[PDB]
Amino acid sequence: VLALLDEECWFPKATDTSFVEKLIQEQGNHAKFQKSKQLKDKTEFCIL
Amino acid sequence: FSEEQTAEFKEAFQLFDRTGDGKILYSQCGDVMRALGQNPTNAEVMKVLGNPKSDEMNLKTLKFEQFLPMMQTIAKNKDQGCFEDYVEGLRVFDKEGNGTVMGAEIRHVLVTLGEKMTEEEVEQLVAGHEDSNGCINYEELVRMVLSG
Repeated sequence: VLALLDEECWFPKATDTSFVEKLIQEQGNHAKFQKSKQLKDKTEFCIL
Repeated sequence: FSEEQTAEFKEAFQLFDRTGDGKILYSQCGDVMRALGQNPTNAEVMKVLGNPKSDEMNLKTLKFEQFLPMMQTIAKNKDQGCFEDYVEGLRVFDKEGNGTVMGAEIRHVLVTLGEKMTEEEVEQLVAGHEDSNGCINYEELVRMVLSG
């Protein structure tokens, strides 16, 4: 989250949207991570 | 999709139910999807439904994380057309070459080709875009199909 967001903070192609898209992209399948309850539209992430 | 528009989709799902438990008929998939900013061909959907015939097309059930992935799995899309594609693809009833289109024939293609429209579907798309002789200015019929 933070590291993708440091990089994303220094970024023009990067939308709070693509922050969560980069989080799904990098993490996804991790046994402590979870996506939103379908709200990609609000762009949110549930985590253990 | 954002949670916002997906909430609107959650409703466009929720409305369309049968036994009352989060269950949408296969049939409804593309049509709900169509309203949700999409025009997925029956062939496109049939791929991501698994080739039912009319029987289990009418009988088989979706649920939300079958529907919403399907929506997405077409939505990020490949070929989907623009004005230039559709003026040629709607010069498609030019009879001589005329800048205006064939009245019966625009109805017939819609019955006769691939994704066979009913009479109902045919007439609705076409009606009143012809003139006295039944020539349709396609250059406009195009924009009508492409936005609305």
